[PDB]
Amino acid sequence: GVQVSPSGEKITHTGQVYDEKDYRRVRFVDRQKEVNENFAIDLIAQQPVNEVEHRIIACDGGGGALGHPKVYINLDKETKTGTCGYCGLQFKQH
Amino acid sequence: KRPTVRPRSDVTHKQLSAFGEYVAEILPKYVQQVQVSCLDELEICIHPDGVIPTLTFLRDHTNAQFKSLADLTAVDVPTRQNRFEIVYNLLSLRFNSRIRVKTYADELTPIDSIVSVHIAANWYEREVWDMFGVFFFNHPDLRRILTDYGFEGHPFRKDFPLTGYVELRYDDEVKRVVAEPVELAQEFRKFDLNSPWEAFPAYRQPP
Amino acid sequence: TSVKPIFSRDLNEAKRRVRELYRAWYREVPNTVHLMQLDITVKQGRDKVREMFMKNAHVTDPRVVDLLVIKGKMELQETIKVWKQRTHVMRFFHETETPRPKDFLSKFYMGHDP
Amino acid sequence: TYKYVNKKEQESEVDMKSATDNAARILMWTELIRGLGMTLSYLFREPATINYPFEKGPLSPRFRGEHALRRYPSGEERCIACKLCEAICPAQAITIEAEPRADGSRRTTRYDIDMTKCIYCGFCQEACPVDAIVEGPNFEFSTETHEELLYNKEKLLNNGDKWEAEIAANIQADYLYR
Amino acid sequence: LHHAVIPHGKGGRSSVSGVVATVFGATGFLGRYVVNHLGRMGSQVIIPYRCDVYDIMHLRLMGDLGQLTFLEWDARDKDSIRKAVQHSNVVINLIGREWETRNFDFEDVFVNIPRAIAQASKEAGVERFIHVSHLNASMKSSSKSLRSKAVGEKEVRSVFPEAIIIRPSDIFGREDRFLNHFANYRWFLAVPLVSLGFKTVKQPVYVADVSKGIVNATKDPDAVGKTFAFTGPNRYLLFHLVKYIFGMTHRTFIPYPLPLFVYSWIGKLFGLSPFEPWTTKDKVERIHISDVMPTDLPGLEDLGVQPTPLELKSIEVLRRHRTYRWLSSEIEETKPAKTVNY
Amino acid sequence: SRAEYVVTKLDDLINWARRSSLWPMTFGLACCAVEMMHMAAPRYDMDRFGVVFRASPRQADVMIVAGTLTNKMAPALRKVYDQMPEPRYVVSMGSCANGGGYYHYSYSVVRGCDRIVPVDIYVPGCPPTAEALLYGILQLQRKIKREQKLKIWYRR
Amino acid sequence: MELVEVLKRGVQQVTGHGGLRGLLRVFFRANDIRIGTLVGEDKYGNKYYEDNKQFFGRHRWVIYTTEMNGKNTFWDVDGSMVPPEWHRWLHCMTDDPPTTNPPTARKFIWTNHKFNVSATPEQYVPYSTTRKKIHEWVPPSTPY
Ligand SMILES: NC(=O)C1=CN([C@@H]2O[C@H](COP(=O)(O)OP(=O)(O)OC[C@H]3O[C@@H](n4cnc5c(N)ncnc54)[C@H](OP(=O)(O)O)[C@@H]3O)[C@@H](O)[C@H]2O)C=CC1
Ligand code: SF4
Ligand code: SF4
Ligand code: SF4
Ligand SMILES: [Zn+2]
Repeated sequence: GVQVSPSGEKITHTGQVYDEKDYRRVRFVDRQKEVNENFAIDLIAQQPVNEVEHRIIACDGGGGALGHPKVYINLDKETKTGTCGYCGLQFKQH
Repeated sequence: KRPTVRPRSDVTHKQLSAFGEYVAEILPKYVQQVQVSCLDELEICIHPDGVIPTLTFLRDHTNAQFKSLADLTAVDVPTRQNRFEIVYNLLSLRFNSRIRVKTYADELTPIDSIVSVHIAANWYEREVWDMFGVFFFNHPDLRRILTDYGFEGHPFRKDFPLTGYVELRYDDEVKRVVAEPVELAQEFRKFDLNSPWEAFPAYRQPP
Repeated sequence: TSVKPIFSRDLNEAKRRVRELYRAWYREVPNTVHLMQLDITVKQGRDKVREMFMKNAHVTDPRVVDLLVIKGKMELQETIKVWKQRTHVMRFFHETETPRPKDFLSKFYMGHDP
Repeated sequence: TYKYVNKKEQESEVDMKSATDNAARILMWTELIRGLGMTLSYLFREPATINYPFEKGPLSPRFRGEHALRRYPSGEERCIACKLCEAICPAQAITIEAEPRADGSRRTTRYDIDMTKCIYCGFCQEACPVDAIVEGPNFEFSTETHEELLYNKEKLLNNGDKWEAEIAANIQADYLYR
Repeated sequence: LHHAVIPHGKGGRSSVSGVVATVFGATGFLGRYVVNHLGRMGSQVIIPYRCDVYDIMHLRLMGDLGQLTFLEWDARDKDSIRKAVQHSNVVINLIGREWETRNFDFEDVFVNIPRAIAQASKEAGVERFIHVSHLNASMKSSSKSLRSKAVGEKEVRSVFPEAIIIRPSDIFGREDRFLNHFANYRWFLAVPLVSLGFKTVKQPVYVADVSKGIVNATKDPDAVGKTFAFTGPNRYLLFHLVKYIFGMTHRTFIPYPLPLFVYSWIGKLFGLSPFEPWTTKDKVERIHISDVMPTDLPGLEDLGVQPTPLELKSIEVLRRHRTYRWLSSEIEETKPAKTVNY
Repeated sequence: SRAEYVVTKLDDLINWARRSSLWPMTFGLACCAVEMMHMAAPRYDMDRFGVVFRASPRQADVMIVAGTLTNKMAPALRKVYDQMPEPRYVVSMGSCANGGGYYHYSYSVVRGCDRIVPVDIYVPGCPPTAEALLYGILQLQRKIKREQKLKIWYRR
Repeated sequence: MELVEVLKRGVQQVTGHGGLRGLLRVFFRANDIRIGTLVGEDKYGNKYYEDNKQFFGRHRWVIYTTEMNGKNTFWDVDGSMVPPEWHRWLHCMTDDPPTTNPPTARKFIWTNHKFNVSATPEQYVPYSTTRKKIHEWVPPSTPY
């Protein structure tokens, strides 16, 4: 999910790139600007939205102590889908 | 019962408290505000002019054989007009007790040396001067011990910036190590961590 | 008012010490330049000694002057012996730092300094 | 209880045999030929040396080395810009400038660590409440220029798309102690 | 004016001065000092180099984190110049050698390369381009080096108008080839000279004064189409100059006459060495060429640098030529040379 | 055959002798030098790579700047670095020597030996493991393995 | 006697690598004629061996590849070539090689290990990751 700017430079997942006229591009001459190609916006969206039975569902990373602090989501909204604040997972009911 | 709270051996509080008074009325000309802390350690505050008589007494006296000078520190407190509060930690090896002796000073109020009494002071005695600018009388050598040969400063004073005023680098124009004013690449990040709540009500200061 | 003295009854007495310390430096510049191979000549070395004194010629507290003299003697002891090398002695001459300007317009052009 | 180390017990007891024992000792270097004997034994022992490139010395799962920003199994970054790994870092090596990610999540826009300032103390991995930053076993990342030790979020995620096969096993084998 | 280029700080390391510069002679003798004065302040100096990465090692000082970027290039091969002068604002061309090699003539080091740097900079879009020639760069000259630089100076300007042509005199410094040359004549029992050195006048200039001039040439709004001549003061007479070198270097002084035709052929012999030759036919003529007067050019004073006299900064370079029993002598015992306005 | 080919082999010969006889200097400042001894200890013997410690800078090829470099010591380190006959290399070891490390913000620490001597390889850590320094020494040996100093001489 | 036994073991090591050419490729390249059980191999070519008889530290070793990413590493062998799944085992952090206990697979873990790069191209070069903080003013493109 990496897109190249018009100057040929690679845009990172934070949206940064150096303009064609910026002198700081010199550091990449004869070298490369490493960018991580596994974006976070795209990968989290490709997950399926889980469906649960209760109106309040817990979320942790999955392993318990290896995850993130125990949080509780409210799933009364129907127009939107409740999102865990730490990990970007989503939950619905029905 | 209470595995967290430290055991309190109150016996050694009485012994120290008795000795502090004994020193108080056997050397009244200088002794000020003797005190004993929770942690059972005695603390005697001495007028600066009485450093030699108090330190000489506490070493030679039969009932107070404080022959080992543990260290000679200095606390900078800009709040009080007499900033530098010189501290002497002493040890006995006979009565197995530690006693602290404190005096005050100032950047224009030197203090009499102690190398005559405790030779251990000699190097500690310069360390204070090199770090705090507290001149000491009657010292033999008295030169900087820690800082570079060209610091026009006194690093441990609270008015001295942590990064200092000068940095060293190598220059080819002059082919020697040169000194230039400090320009940090990433400024030291002062974290305002103080909480706004009374952690300890036992130390409240009314207005 | 009512401040204890330190090696000085009055300013005039402490001025003698400063004049004693100056005679110790003026007699010493020609020995450091040779003992440690400095690139300066003795004539301009003595100028810097004098300059470092006029930097502190506006002081009038007897106690301060004595401390200045005490530090100067320590500065002299580290130079009488070669404890401080060519790197330290040539640090006073400031042969690398750009001469900071004084004109307000020059300051206005470069930097936000007052 | 003390113990005398160089104090003679009882003296003034020497006969011809005892006198000649000392003469033989001094006059034929007995206690110097005794020292040679120990070194000669050591020659006939297996050296402790190990071919470093080919066999590498032992380590432990808790080892603290190169840093790494982890991710959840789904792919989402663990770091949530809580910024208490730069609060405890006693070298001010970490810097964070997080802003909202435009999908609503709290994520970082800068996570640069200066490995020349870092002291590999491990406080940042025990402060993080999501295990976002860890310290893998990679102790061998020496460089030929100062600049490559100034890690940024892109490097720290690369170290973390690389050592997860190792980092996960290490955390999985010591998190109970933590 | 990109926001990055804008100057910042009090001036020094870890600062920004907006002087992104490509120095094409950094590995040399003058290049060391030019980079230093660029790196001492806040400047990102791009240093093209062809030498060993070891010979450029000493240049990794005098610049904060990432204020230096080292790139490889070959003078014959085009498209390595453009890759280096692309993002720069000022290009400082110091390329120059005092002898022919197997691959490079003087035409290929003083005329061709500056054209390639100049053409590759004008197209790239640099603002300034500072070029160095010699003061005696007249077309009607005797030295092969000086004449070639005369053409290169004209050819650089034609391709890249509004260039700054710097014309230093013989530059003296620590690792120079002027005071370190005459001082090295001791290895022969005497110091050959043409006409005992009379009828020849030198006006040496200190490197730091030159490098200060070059560094301030990429700041001052004027001096964008001017030609300078960094000569320095005190036009000595070559006999008096060399006699003074041996005055500081307490060795000897036995000058004797020598025709320039023999003293060139002997010099031509030393030019056959595969390594850096000690002398060459071209260096004989440069040492024996009177330096023109600076009257019709701005000079150092018109740019903000104070010329430094030779007597002040001569012991720094000539100390290593002294021997024990004379290593500790000072500037006082030298009876300095006599200036001549001839 | 081409004369260039012979040059490179001589270049590789001079480099090889400089790779397998890399003599450092017994110049451990503090607190990394303990792990510079372990590198010399039985487990990670440096005599394997023909690496022998010598006190005199005149007989030392590489300088392992291990430990915090302070202002008082800065003039001494540069002097010692100057004495080493060329070619010479510097191997900054540890955080205190690479940058300022734990004392980056102190008043009497030069923020990294790179400000005083030109460093060839940086070995991160605090202290670097004895292997980490050994990887640095080997990675320095591979630096000499590609010098190209005689190859460029033919091109000059 | 026992001398024949050890001289017999030496024959096993000198003649236990396929042939003479096999011995040469390891003697001058690893300085280690030992032979032990072949635990496994990487996709890059690294061969991992173990010999439980020998002492701790010398009971697990690698014989690296001759080529990893078009590098020609027959001689220039460096420690930063053991992939993560084996770096754990080779360093005596576990008893289970990844052949019997494979690492958990994820859709973002690197497939092709990259050795340490310090002077070769494809090098790390640090940069800031935040965007612009202050936006300047663009003037109108037509007079007044
Ligand atoms: N007395 C003096 O020193 C005078 C100097 N100048 C000018 O000063 C400039 C430099 O002076 P100085 O530095 O003392 O001379 P140097 O020979 O010391 O500088 C040489 C520089 O030019 C580079 N260079 C030379 N030939 C080539 C080439 N064919 N291809 C690529 N790069 C090349 C060298 O690279 P490498 O290091 O790889 O050779 C080195 O960087 C020159 O332009 C000279 O004309 C002017 C008047 C007199
Ligand atoms: S290991 Fe310690 S010093 Fe290094 S970044 Fe983490 S908290 Fe800071
Ligand atoms: S790495 Fe962990 S502790 Fe640091 S900012 Fe991210 S979530 Fe917080
Ligand atoms: S980097 Fe760490 S181990 Fe090395 S000297 Fe500094 S504090 Fe000690
Ligand atoms: Zn969650």
